[PDB]
Amino acid sequence: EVNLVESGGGLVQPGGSLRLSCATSGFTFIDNYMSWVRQPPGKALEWLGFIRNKVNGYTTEYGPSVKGRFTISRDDSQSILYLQMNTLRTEDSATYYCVRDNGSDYRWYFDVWGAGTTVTVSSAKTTPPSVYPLAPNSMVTLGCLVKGYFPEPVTVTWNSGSLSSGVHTFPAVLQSDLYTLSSSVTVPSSTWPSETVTCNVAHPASSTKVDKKIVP
Amino acid sequence: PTSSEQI
Amino acid sequence: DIVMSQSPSSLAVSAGERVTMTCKSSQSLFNSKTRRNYLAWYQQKPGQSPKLLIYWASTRESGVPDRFTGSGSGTEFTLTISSVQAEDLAVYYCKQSYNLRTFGGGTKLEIKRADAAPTVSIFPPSSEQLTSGGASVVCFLNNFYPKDINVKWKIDGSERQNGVLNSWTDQDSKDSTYSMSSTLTLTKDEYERHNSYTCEATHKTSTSPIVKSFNRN
Ligand SMILES: *[C@@H]1O[C@H](CO)[C@@H](O[C@@H]2O[C@H](CO)[C@@H](O[C@@H]3O[C@H](CO)[C@@H](O)[C@H](O)[C@@H]3O)[C@H](O)[C@H]2NC(C)=O)[C@H](O)[C@H]1NC(C)=O
Repeated sequence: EVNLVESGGGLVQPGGSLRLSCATSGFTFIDNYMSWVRQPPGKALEWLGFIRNKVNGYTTEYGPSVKGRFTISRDDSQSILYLQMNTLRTEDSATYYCVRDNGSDYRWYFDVWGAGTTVTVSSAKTTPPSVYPLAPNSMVTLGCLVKGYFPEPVTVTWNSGSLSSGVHTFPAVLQSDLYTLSSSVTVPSSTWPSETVTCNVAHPASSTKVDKKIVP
Repeated sequence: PTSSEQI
Repeated sequence: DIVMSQSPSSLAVSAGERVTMTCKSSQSLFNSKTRRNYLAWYQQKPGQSPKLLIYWASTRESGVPDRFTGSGSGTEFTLTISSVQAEDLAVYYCKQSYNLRTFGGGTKLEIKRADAAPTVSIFPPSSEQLTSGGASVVCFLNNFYPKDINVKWKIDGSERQNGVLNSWTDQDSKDSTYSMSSTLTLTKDEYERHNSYTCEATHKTSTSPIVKSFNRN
């Protein structure tokens, strides 16, 4: 199968630079044109540019928004695609995607996409969340407050992923350089406190992992 | 137009 | 530099009904040499990467259900969906690849469903947040529809309008309802200078507000 995986996306102080990578496998890289697309949170996709293959002189083309500030390059021996980002602005905060720009038969569409790598451009400092348990009728609703962390994102689960139904994890809200979100889970009153209900919060940015058991 | 490029 | 415009911004539709969305380009996306209109349609479901559905304006990608039909040429294109399914919940983007590439602003496809009253739950600040000097009162308004809803916080019978932060989830992948979180953030001292904490939800499903509350002690 064809796989594309972006890397390098992290938290970077405005003004600094960053280089994203896109490691590929499953197809002949050297034969393809490759593009980069991005997307600010809750915003629309934006084409950043592409890079032609060897046969076409490894030349590049960019979108108006980034032309002159970003540079696309590639390493055909490694099947890797790069995206150098200089003079970062807050407006650069976004999920960056690596895509195959299929040219065969003059198609010219994006048939394969990576999962994306997220870039946060802020001066705020990476801070760990302070997970708190929220507790109070055939069913009972329990919660979990994930407060004061930066930057996004955090992944929240219940019972290591065991509890998937009746779960609501709310979008984080930014309050003074710190994000706060909560997650509620609803389970049969017969399974609690009977069965244990645990809130799992992972914050890769600060290499944090917190488990919070919900107790009456 | 870029759509006319080959390969 | 080809400008793409999509309409409508967002549309709500019920399972089974057909839907159409347009894409307009400032220049003809038609290529005389290739004989194809370079307009593609991408579907991006919640938390996933965009996915190619149609290219060359009307050609359907492999594996894409037949109910997705693209049409048009020149500067006006259309994406039609017959018998929409819930799973079709997503944002649909058109994109031109005539010269360079440019994405439309996208059409957000929402799923219609019956109204539903919210299930309200209020929670007193956790003991550990208290020992640290903080006091957040949380209130959940879950699985309601439509999205519009109002929350009012009352401390000892008096409306509180400061330090309240609300957050709305997207449509639930299971029942297409919405849920909202309302968090009242106070200081341990402030939280203790009062005893009655009430959360009031007002939704079109009732003239009577849904009330939930507790007392410090
Ligand atoms: C751009 O995308 C197109 C299609 O999405 C790619 O072309 C298709 O490539 C596959 C495999 O590379 C071909 O499939 C093969 O077909 C035979 C019989 O049909 C089957 O027995 C093999 O096991 C395999 O399934 C497919 O025919 C071909 N379609 C055509 C005619 O274009 C193309 O490779 C992509 N271009 C780039 C730059 O990767």
